[PDB]
Amino acid sequence: HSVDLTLQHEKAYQRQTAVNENSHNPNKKHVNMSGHIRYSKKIGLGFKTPKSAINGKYIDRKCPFTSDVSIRGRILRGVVHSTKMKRSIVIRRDYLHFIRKYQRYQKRHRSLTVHCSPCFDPKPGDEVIVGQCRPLSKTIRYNVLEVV
Amino acid sequence: TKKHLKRLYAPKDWMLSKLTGVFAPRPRAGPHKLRECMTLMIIIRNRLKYALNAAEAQMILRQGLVCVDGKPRKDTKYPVGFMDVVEIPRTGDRFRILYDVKGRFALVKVGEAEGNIKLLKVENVYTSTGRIPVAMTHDGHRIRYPDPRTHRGDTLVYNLKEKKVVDLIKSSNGKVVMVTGGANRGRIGEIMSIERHPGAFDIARLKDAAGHEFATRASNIFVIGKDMQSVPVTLPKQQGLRINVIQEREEKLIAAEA
Amino acid sequence: FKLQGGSDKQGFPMVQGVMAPSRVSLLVKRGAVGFNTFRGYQGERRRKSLRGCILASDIAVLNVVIVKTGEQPIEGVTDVSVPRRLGPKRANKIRKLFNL
Amino acid sequence: GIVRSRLHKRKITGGKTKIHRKRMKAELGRLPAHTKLGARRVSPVRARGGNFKLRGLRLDTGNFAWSTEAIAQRARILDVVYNATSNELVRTKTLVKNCIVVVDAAPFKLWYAKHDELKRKWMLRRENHKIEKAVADQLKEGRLLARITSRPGQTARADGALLEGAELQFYLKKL
RNA sequence: CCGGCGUCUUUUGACGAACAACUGCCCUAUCAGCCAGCGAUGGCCGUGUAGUGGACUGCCAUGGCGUUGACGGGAGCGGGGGAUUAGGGUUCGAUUCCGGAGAGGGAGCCUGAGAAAUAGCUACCACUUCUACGGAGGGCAGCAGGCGCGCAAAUUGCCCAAUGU
RNA sequence: UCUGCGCAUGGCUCAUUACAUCAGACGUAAUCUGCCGCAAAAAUCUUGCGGUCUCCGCAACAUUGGAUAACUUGGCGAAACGCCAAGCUAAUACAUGAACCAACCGGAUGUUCUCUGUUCCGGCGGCAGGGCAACCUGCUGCCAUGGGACGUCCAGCGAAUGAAUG
Repeated sequence: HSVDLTLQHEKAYQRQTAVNENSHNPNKKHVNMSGHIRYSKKIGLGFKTPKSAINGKYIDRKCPFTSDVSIRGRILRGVVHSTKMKRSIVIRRDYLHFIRKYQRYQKRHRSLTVHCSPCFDPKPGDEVIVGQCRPLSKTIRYNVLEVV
Repeated sequence: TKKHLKRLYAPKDWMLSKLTGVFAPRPRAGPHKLRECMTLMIIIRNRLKYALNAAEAQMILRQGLVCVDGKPRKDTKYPVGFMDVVEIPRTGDRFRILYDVKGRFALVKVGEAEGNIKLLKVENVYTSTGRIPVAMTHDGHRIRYPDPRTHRGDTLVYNLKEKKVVDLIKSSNGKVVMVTGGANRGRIGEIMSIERHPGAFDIARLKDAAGHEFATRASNIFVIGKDMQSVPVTLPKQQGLRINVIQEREEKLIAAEA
Repeated sequence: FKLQGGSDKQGFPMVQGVMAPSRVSLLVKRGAVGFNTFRGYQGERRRKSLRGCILASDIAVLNVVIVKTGEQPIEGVTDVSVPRRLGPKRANKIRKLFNL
Repeated sequence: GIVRSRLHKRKITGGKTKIHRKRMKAELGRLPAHTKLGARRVSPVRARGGNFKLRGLRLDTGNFAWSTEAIAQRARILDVVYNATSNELVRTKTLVKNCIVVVDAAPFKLWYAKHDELKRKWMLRRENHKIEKAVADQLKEGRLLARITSRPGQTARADGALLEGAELQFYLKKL
């Protein structure tokens, strides 16, 4: 083999922790349709993996689909507000509230800063479903599961 | 770290007063939890009345005259939970504590055979060095485990002088159950359908004699036997039936005449 | 003779390790020679004041031990022998004594 | 007093939080270990379980492993060459996880001889096998490029791996 | 010959500890822009810690939040709950139980499974005690009891019998 | 007095303090955890006797080792929950250290010998002539499916790194 230049851009070398890429005469199968060796992970909670992730090119240590990040607790929805940054998208939510005295409703938003695997590329105004995670950054506490 | 318990932070099921000291005993870490159990000194004194006060209690206990599970227990405090057996030779009494209708602890009295018999649930199943399988329950490990291997949430039959394990019983439809926790405990029922919700609490649906069916979760369920003639252990005067508030009240009146 | 140290005119002890003819200030652990073991709790150390190794006129007393023994006897210490307070108690020791 | 918290930092809204509390031993940093080349020194500390850990200082000796041959054998770290965190660390000859360094090569060269009755085995093992040409030139010459995969400030040892085709070409082209 | 104690190492339960945040809460616009030199939002390899993380170093991007009230200021320990009341509500909660923080003001540290412990230690600032002037000390927002303050709040008692550690 | 355990709990007070605290509902597969419950543990050339060459022969229930307080002797200091020199002796303190008895399972190997090659075309060579040891020639041994015995080194719990299983 020889090395990419579109999966490499960094001073250090980009690789998956999980599996042996140095491989070699490959002892298998573990690998993805059929292709060089790769690690991919079937998370439960009734979600089913992307086709894309399994067969992918990409190197990510934060997605639950090719790394040891585990999705566990709360499960949320929302829509998309802004595609900025690198792998970090921004969710808006909207929901109501009730004041007992008036007996009328009221509108409120929150927002969250979540992780998006390079497997997906969802556009502003799309729905999404996400999952609970351990802290991956200062704000970031969720990671995408599934787009709509 | 907390070493003190108080009378207003202690359960209602022990039936201590607001008054008469502001402190209650904090039982140690042990076979059972702090939020359900009955500690030793609470049993002896406030129930069986062989102690009138604190000093009395330890003047029994510390001489090794009280034995849960065939092992004499010196300590003043030490918890005793659901499905244990307390044997105090000197009297000729034996107890098997249990829950009973109205959610509150109860005391049965058992003879020879069942003073050596117990039951244990299965919480988890895991593997240890040398590929030796292991189980874990409320009280303790114990090792391997055939009677024939199987699976979590199931219920065993354990003998205390030596292991003679009669069989075991499983969690499957048409079987029988007694309950813990959940403000639904002290009842008994069948097992209809068990709903499974992944990543989340698992919900059961039950039944009991002469209908009035109900529901609970699945970690509040503890199996008993295949059927209600197949039970290994004895049960209180009530068979785990709730009856209506009005019925109860009325009956208490009518019989009070004496 | 040899030297071992003693005290100042304030009763502050002399230390081997310190070099100066003068009083200084140092942290002193429980096991060390300026702070006693039974004073304070475990792990504890205190700031004390205590005198250097080098001698000067400020010494009030000094202690020493006979090494080489000369002519005239030093009275009541080389002319008096005092036996051990207590005998051995340990098995193996009692045997090693009598050589039995 | 070195702390690990978000208390001293700003909000996401650019505001500033006000404290009501001192600082704890629950939050706790300790000053970096810088682990160089030289005879083994160790500086043991104690953690919050009553479990020691070993701050390493100066490690000249190593343990390194082929992938694909499924072995590990010793060697002696000679020089540090490339580090991707800083060029600072290079020049000082300090050692951190995923640093690229140079090794003795000898024990590997040795062992690959063996890859009486033995005379049959040296055929059977050498069959169904080749060694990379990338790897070859290096291994011959008497020095190799290897990578330390241990963290040698909290175990007080360096351990590593060894570089075959993909990884190896990505490093060489820097140099 | 038999029994009761005691202790090193390993494994996992509950007695605990630490960390994370889905939803909610007074007044103020005569507070409208707030966040990056000194990390602000994110990315990559590391370092540190019991562990996760801009927690921190190096390097690279330009993001993050806000009229559905940011940022700033004023009042305030939070909750279970109390008073009043047909009903809708208004108002109070320092104080028995639960959670948090503190021990003259600040900081740093040791021991230990667990503490940034103050009837533990070290230093400085403010206050203060004893002295043969060479030095050595103190911390009641623990119980009694003083002094000052203010419209205003108790004995320098008796006892481990009960209830607990 | 040494040793082991506890004093981080209980008490008292609201000064600071609004993605701060807190309540309801969840999470730790991101972690530590003494006392308590229940359950495990097959590693290690040690000791005595006799001789001596350092190393052996002969036995088997380990007759282990070195210190320090209280106490005594001199004391110092105005005071101080301040302190010093010397002489005594303990351990569940502190420091060493246990063969055979005592098992199951796997690795790596010997120019070990004996079932054997039934087995040649190639390999490993071993020699001489030309030998520049390129090779050509002639001569010669063994191996080209294997297994039995004997010998040597390694093997436990826990921890680190790299492969493989899950």
